Amino acid sequence: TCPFYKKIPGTGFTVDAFQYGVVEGCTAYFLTHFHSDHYAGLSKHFTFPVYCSEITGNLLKNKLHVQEQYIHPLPLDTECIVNGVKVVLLDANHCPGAVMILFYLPNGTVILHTGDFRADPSMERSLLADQKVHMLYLDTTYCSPEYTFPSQQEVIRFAINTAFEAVTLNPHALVVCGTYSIGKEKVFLAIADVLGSKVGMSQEKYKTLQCLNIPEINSLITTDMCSSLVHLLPMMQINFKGLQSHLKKCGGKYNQILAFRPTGWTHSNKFTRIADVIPQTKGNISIYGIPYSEHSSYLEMKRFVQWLKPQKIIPTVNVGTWKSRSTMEKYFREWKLEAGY
Ligand code: NI
Repeated sequence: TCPFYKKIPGTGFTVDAFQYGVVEGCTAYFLTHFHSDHYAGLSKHFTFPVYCSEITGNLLKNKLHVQEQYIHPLPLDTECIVNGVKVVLLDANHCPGAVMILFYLPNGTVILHTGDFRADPSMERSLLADQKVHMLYLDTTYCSPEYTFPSQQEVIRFAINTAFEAVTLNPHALVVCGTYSIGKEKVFLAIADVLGSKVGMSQEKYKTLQCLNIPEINSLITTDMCSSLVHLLPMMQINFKGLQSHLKKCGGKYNQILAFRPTGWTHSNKFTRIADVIPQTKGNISIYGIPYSEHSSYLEMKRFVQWLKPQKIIPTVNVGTWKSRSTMEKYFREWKLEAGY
């Protein structure tokens, strides 16, 4: 059954609630973004209204075959009325098409649901600046001070400089990037751009990227693996065995692989700066784990919530253990005492 933190009180609405069958009393289902833990359950057989961004709606239609008559895309930054209730979609700074949802309840209560997000000061000058928020349904993925990582721009600078140096030293090196979902496209796009290549990938991944409104994509991506020296592979193949096997398939065009595995946070963040990151190497294969996150660091999260000053916080991540819930609640009270709300 649908958990309480997916239900918006005072409405008929749910958020990211497709894996529970028909939800009792739900008249409209919102989807914040196209990640499988959130869309799980959607198909051609779904016959209730789904509200989402334009990009998420293109993905629903083409990848899951949801019928067009049930897809209700909404423009961003625009007040819309859904089943009698004013809503706004805002950019979440997560993966392509990902949104936060502002609900203006009939009784005067204002609710923000972040979906998954990477908090940023730029959000302090969106339509959030203009009213009070009573309830915040918060992506608490990295809600503890140990979770530190660099800016996405510093991680991309490292990746571009590493790839450009390796291929300039050896024009016969191949670059490989791992993926398993949408998001983190800057990693493979910025490396291809510095090297003067397109990114080569499977037909299924190409189809997924063509759903995304990224300008000049016919320009950066391809299914012709032979024409490309940046290849995208499933994340499970980014290991010495899978990479050795890929290099055989390339028919003697290449004699070295440099690979990237974008992860979120890992514990080597506690000890090493991005500048000082080194690979794992076996023979002519080197693998870099790079901390490219599409979720808030602790500090970014704390800044956003201290600016917003909500009256009540509802965590949507790490809710399954008493120790996780108690730790998160202790941090929310510190933040509130420090900032004075
Ligand atoms: Ni996500």
